[PDB]
Amino acid sequence: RSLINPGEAVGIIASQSVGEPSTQMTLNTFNVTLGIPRLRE
Amino acid sequence: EEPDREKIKLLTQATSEDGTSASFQIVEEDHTLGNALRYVIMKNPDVEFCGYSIPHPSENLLNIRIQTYGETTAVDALQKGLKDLMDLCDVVESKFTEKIKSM
Amino acid sequence: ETNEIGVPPVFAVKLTYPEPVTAYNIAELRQAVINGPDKWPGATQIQNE
Amino acid sequence: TLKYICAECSSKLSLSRTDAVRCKDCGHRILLKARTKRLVQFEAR
Amino acid sequence: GYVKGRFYSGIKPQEYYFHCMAGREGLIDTAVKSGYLQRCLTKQLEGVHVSYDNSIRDADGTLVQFMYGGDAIDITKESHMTQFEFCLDNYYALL
Amino acid sequence: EWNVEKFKKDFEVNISSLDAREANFDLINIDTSIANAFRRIMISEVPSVAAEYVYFFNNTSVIQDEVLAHRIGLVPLKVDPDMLTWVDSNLPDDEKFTDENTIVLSLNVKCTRNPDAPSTDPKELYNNAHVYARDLKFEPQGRQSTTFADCPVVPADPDILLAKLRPGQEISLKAHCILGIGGDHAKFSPVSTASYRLLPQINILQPIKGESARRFQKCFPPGVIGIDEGSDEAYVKDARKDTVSREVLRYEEFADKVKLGRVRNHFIFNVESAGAMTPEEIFFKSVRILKNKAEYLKNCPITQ
Amino acid sequence: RTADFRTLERESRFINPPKDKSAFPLLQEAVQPHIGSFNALTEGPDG
Amino acid sequence: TGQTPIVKANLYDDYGMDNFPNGFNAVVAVISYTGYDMDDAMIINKSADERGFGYGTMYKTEKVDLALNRNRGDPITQHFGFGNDEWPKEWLEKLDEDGLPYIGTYVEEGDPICAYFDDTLNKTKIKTYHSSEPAYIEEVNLIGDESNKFQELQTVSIKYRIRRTPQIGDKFSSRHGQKGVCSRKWPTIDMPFSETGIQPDIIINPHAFPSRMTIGMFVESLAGKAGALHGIAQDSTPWIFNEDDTPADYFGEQLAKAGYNYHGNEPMYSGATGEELRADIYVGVVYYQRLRHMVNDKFQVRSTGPVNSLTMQPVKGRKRHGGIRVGEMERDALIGHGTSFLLQ
Amino acid sequence: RKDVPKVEGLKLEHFATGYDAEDF
Amino acid sequence: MNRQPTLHKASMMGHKVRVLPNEKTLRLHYANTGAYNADFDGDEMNMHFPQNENARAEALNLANTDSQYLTPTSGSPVRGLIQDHISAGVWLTSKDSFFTREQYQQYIYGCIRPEDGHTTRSKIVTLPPTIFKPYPLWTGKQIITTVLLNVTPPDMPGINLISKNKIKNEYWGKGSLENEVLFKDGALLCGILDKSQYGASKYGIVHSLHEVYGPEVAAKVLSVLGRLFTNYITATAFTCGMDD
Amino acid sequence: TTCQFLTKAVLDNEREQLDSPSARIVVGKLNNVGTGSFDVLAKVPNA
Amino acid sequence: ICGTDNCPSRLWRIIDGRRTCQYGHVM
Amino acid sequence: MIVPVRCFSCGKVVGDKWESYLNLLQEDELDEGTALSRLGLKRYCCRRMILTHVDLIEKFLRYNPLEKR
Ligand SMILES: [Zn+2]
Ligand SMILES: [Zn+2]
Repeated sequence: RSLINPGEAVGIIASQSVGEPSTQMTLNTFNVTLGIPRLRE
Repeated sequence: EEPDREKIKLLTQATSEDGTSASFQIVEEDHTLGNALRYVIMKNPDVEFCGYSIPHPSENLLNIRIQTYGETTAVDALQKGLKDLMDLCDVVESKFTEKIKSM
Repeated sequence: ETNEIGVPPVFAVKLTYPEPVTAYNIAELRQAVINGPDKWPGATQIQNE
Repeated sequence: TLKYICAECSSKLSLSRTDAVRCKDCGHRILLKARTKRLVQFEAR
Repeated sequence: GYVKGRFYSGIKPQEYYFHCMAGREGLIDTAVKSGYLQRCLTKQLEGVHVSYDNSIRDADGTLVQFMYGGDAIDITKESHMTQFEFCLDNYYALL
Repeated sequence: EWNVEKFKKDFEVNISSLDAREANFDLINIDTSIANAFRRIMISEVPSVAAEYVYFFNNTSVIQDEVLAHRIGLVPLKVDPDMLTWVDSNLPDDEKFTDENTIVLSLNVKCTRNPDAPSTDPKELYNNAHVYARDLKFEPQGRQSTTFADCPVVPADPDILLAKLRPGQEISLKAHCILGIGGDHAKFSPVSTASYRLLPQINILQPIKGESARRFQKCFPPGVIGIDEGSDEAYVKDARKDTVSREVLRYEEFADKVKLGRVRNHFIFNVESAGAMTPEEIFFKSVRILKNKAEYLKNCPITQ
Repeated sequence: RTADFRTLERESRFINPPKDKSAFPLLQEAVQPHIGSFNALTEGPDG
Repeated sequence: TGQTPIVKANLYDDYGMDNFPNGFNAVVAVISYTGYDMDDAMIINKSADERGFGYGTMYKTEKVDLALNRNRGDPITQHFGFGNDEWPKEWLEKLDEDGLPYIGTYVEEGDPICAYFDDTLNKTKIKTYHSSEPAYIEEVNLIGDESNKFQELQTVSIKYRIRRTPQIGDKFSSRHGQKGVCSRKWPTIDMPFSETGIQPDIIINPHAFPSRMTIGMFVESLAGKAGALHGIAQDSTPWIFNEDDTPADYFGEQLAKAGYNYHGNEPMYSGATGEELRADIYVGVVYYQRLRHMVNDKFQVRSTGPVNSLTMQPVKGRKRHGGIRVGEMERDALIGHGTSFLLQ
Repeated sequence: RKDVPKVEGLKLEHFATGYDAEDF
Repeated sequence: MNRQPTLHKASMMGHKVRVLPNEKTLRLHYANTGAYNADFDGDEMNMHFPQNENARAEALNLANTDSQYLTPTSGSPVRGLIQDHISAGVWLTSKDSFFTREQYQQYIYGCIRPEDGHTTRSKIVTLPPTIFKPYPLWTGKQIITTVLLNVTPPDMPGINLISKNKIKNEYWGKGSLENEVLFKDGALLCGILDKSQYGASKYGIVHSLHEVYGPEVAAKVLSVLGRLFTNYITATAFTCGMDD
Repeated sequence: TTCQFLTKAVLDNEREQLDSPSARIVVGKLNNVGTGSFDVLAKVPNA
Repeated sequence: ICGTDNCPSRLWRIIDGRRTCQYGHVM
Repeated sequence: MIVPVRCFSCGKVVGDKWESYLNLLQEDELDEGTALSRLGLKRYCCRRMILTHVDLIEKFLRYNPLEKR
């Protein structure tokens, strides 16, 4: 009863699930590339 | 003469089959009468549960729920509440007139 | 309610739904038609068959 | 009573058609339209 | 830049100037700094959905995944699915 | 067990000061729900007379029409209600305003110049420079212009400044004063301030006699704490005079040796009038409104 | 004994606008780089 | 209604800022009571608003120039006033014989703001007033056309007075950067009432201060109260006070001396139940400023309005009965819910 | 550092509802 | 309802229209604040009115707000009470909070109205007092028990949950267990209620109710608690000052 | 690069099967995701 | 003049947002 | 502009006490506090009403387009 329904736009949901919380990492470092620049790479 | 029916209404969607419990809806009223009326209704030994609720400030409504024990309907408990509040006000008006003269 | 939105009466008198008239809703829509476009719940227009 | 107030000398002088848009008393090119007796309804709120 | 002063007692003029530099720096970063990143993903993934054969298929029918996360579970459901003690205490309620 | 006759046995009234404008009375052994009801009615529900429709003919003053109209509405009129009937809003203006429903107040002031030696005073330099509430002339019309013969319509406070003018400016208006309630607008509230304060209670747990008694006495207003002697304990002379500043509790020597509470049954009402009705009349009408509200519901059909 | 507001001083100045040096020189000192800059366009040394 | 701050830096007088008041001194209670005030929303007293508290007006000027088409001294077909034989019904209610409007007249969108006659069309036309906000005429100025004079003055500057009472949405702020929109105009009977008998003009929610850390407002509250009672303005110039000489202790002593609570609190009662509230509420006098912006200046509604010829889609423009754009992100969201008919 | 000067002769200017400045 | 930028589908939900007289602004409940990422700082929202039943059904059953209690990003809640209600709850559910029969019944009907379909028993059921002698008194926690007793189905048993609080036991004095949130057969027997219980926080009371009784009941509990704390903040206010 | 992708489409003599959300929006067809992932048929009694 | 089966009667009235015939119909 | 009619907070008439307040400060030479007390303003809300009043109307009136100079 916990199965994903056929028709569910998992594509948009995935990009929204990566996009929306990547707004919270707009701030700079407090060596390796982090946040949005690394996600862009 | 014509009696206005919009002022007091019985919410049949909440009224008990027995009639011991009912939700009444009064228009153009709030805390002023509301809290004073539920206080007087609560002094009744037959009233089990009583409270008042204002659905929303923008809409001119006042809801008063009266749940009683047996041998008395909620309508009777409301009628007793109004009858007692009137007498209570007479006591206040009588004592104030007397103390004005007593000065 | 947490599932509701408070709509100002300004929007309520402009935003309309095309409700087809039937036997089950003739009473509800007759009132809306009488009320007109400035009295809520009213109706701004009527589409004939 | 037709009115027009001068902006400079404050003289109340009205002028009709085919006339220079200037005060008679002094050479001023700006004229304030005066308030005449007319009903304006208001709510004291 | 070490401020010994508090906002209740006040900040010494020397301390206050230092604080202002810190405050302004916080403000500029918000103004200067996910729109295009999300737009690029959504345009390529819009079609990707769950098929009636439980597999993750693109708009054109091409298979992307054979099963969502390898188990076909809706994330908005996968919460109390490991909360076994909870489910046990509410056996008859959930049954 | 509570009876309405058992309430009559315990309920007391105490009048401290009853002036022509403000009355300070007490309501002993009554519920908060009833005391708050009268308070709410005295402010919002007791009907009063105030200007509602200002009809301007001319206004060359610095004060905008809307502002000047609003100021006239705020000016309390020394007009007793019951003399006026309630206006009906559905019928048109020609049928709406009658000699029984409306009171007319006119204002006609024109400013000019006066010759005087010159900082110079505005009453000396100009004529009719300051427009006061006393300049609102009462105009009785219709069927009854004899009912207000021994009762002229005059503002409660005449020296109220309404407008300031310079020569050339003029104010010409006809204000229509009607009957309204304080809930609709604050201009209709017959009371300046109708509020109650609960009787302060000072529960002395320890005798606290000696020099600490003199220290305890300074924590409360002068006429509150009274000391018998060095001993004989420290008593409360007049707990009513207390400001409830809690000054006694911000001292380690008294923080645990005293408690600060109230008498939930005792209410100290203070009612000041705008000038139309006496403070007693305002309280009496408040009790009469609460009774009438309960009476109207009693003789009413319970629909559905 | 305090850092009070001028009430009597204020209202008198409202009715009587000074005929001498204007009050609040700091207000004119605020526009000093603007007026001064334009003043130096004709007035001052070397025309 | 401009007011002089009780709490102020002495440099306020040095710049003679009393010549231009920017706010008003209000009874502000730091209380969570109504339930409509929370983080970015604050409550204004109804009876205060009814008494003219924070009332403002907005003046807008328009230039009606008749030189719009004519150039280089061309003969003119146009002229301020009314043409003979042709006169559409009830226009004289707004404009005077000269074609200009009566100074003081109420105008709504569609009403005539001026009248003229152009010989090229041989018809009496009018320049309409159009805005969502109704106004009153404050000033009408007739201007000479220059251009070697001679020509009659068609030209004209009209000033509109738009009255602006505080509406639900309007922003209000203390001098400490604590801005909030008007959530509701709460009635005085429903408002919490003080032991003194005062109900606050403005209600600020206590949950605003822990994140913003605007303690200047907290000391302003007990300073403003002290200065209102004793009748003395207090200096709130920065770095006047020390760690040893605290303003909370300074004005606290002043508050105790007057006969109030040292920590700036006041015993308040509920407006609804009428019972005394759990603890003493923090009340004082804070200088509040009303921000000029209307809360929703961008408030719009469209059912079926005009459309562009090429796309046949609702045209852009709030006042033009324009459409709300459903962009790529909203398209993405409607795909997201798998809600194909909402997208359609 | 000089302390902020306190105000000269500050008296009580708030009392109960039905009580004036009679008590000195 | 749409609040831009629409970064995730929760920023575009379906709301039930409630026309409120004498209004000039869109009124929104505090539970929606999280999902829209909308703060009432002069924010603007778009209202779309779909014109057919298929679009209606979609906005009422798929994109409707009730199904958005948990976000699909982490399966965590995005719905809960935000400020006054959290501060009200810490005070109302405190040991020191006691209530008389008159007070207790008022708080119940104040948030639960059978006429508005808030009840599941067609009669407001009430628990006996926690103090019988000398005076009959109800505890603050008993109000929370009574609200659940009238909003959860009668056919199903009460909720059983052992959670924790944000406020450590040390703050409530010696030997207190007020950090341990305890629900036994739908009865709050230990611990106060924080942002960690009726806020948008995972494995709290609202989330626990959501899993056992469903999304419709959890929504009812949120609206009921939301009213209770608003009414409680009206009768018993909350303030902040220099003393703090 | 709308015209560039269009050129590549024309040169391929490509058939847009209208199966992507974007393509369906372009031609006003109901999106194949969620409620559009099936068809609704009515059961009729008469032969 | 509109020209619809209906008859306009002239005196067309402009409503902001809606241009309607004084009579039968509105564009 | 001019002195407001009634105190914004409670509603006590304040408009008749403006000119009288300046007379208590000028002629009587009293302090701000004692002057307000003699006018009958004990609540701090009524106190600030007159105490904090600017009276910009006197500044505004000096511009009169109806009289020369
Ligand atoms: Zn001239
Ligand atoms: Zn006041």
